[PDB]
Amino acid sequence: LGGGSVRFGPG
Repeated sequence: LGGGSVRFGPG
């Protein structure tokens, strides 16, 4: 889940 609880580099 990009842009969720944890910032995701893939997204």
